[PDB]
Amino acid sequence: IIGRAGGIYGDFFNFYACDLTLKLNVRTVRITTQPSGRCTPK
Amino acid sequence: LEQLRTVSDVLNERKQDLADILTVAGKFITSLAEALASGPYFKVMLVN
Amino acid sequence: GLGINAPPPCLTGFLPASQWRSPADTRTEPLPSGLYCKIPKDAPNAVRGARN
Amino acid sequence: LVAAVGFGNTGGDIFERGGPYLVRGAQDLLPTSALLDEYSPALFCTIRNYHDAAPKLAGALGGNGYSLLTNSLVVGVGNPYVYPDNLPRVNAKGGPEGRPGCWQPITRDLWPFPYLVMDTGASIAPYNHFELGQPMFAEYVWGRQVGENTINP
Amino acid sequence: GRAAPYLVGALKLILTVPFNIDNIPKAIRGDYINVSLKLDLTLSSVDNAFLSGTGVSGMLRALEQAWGRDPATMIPDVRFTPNPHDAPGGPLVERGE
Amino acid sequence: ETGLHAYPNLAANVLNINSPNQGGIIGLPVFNYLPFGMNLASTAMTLPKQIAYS
Repeated sequence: IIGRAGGIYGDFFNFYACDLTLKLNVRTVRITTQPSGRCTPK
Repeated sequence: LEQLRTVSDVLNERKQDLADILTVAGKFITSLAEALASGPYFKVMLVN
Repeated sequence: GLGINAPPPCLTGFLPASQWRSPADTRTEPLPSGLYCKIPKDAPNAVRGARN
Repeated sequence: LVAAVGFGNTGGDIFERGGPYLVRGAQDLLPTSALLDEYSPALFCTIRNYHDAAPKLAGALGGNGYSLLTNSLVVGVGNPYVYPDNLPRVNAKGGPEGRPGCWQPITRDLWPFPYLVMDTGASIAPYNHFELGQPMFAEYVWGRQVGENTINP
Repeated sequence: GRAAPYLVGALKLILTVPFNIDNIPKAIRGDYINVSLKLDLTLSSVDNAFLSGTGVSGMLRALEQAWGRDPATMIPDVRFTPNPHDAPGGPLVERGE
Repeated sequence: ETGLHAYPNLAANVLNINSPNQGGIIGLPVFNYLPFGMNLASTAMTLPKQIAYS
């Protein structure tokens, strides 16, 4: 799995950010979350 | 010798798994180490 | 790190750009062999790659 | 006498087949044995530290069960490696303070790990200041970029 | 023999140093590693990332420290927290002999 | 054979990835790509006190 994760499409790792949020002052603001799809508890 | 016997038995039952580990780990280490070669960092493809 | 396209990625010697798989599919496929940065072995890009 | 005949034949066959193998193996094991002995002190501490960090690095990527937890802050990056000077080397030897070992475990009380520069041709030792990138602007049409590549920023 | 009790637990990480084998099948769903991005723009992160190593290393570190934030939850101030190299009592190294 | 050949360089490179002052690992994001690229400045990854020689 880690062999086919990154380094096959080029000179880079493959990251898939399902949920990105901003932390700033100290509240953490949530921008994007994915409920269902490739990122579901399993 | 007896504890070496049980260790070697659990190893011999999983000798195919050791061979698979070596096979599938020797064919991607260069490809994985390629990404973190350009500089003091590692490239990432943030799809989102 | 800050700075976009300061080192560019070498797609020479890796999977074809049309062979990239959609993220909607979680099925794992066998990993191909013999893929690394196949640049002419000079320049600042990927100095510490496999070819060296 | 009959048992001696049989045992001598069998043992002689086994020894003739597996004697030179053992001799050359024990001859070739001298450098590996010396290397393992030389870097023995960094064995127990390495395994202890990896055992300690395994639950943390497991809960980091297994805590959500569907993702990985990371703290993302933007920073500046150093100059890419030059061709001749920064070539890979496999001449790494020794350990911290000149001899092999481990640092004491890194809690939050002593957080910055001392950077260990090894004979590899690549380092980030002289990044002690904020300086503009030597290849500040680069063009990928005719391969001409602003600034001069260097190993001493 | 000293490290024999911890070796079975270290094998979870000592081969793949940044990856833990237990949760790989669910973190990485094929060709893309999953990740959750926490883009922190707190003055501690800004001070450590950018203004480190210069003469304004304390320009806004004390600005956050004087506010309601606590040093425990902040990333350590690299100019004051001791490191195993120059810590008092000499270098802090453990050697197995 | 390939593991023994290619692991020391991976180890050295990942060691050089880590920034002692900022902590963690630095990963920069990435027709094939844009013709122009920029690298504004490099931050102080280490300090003179934090350097120990192997």
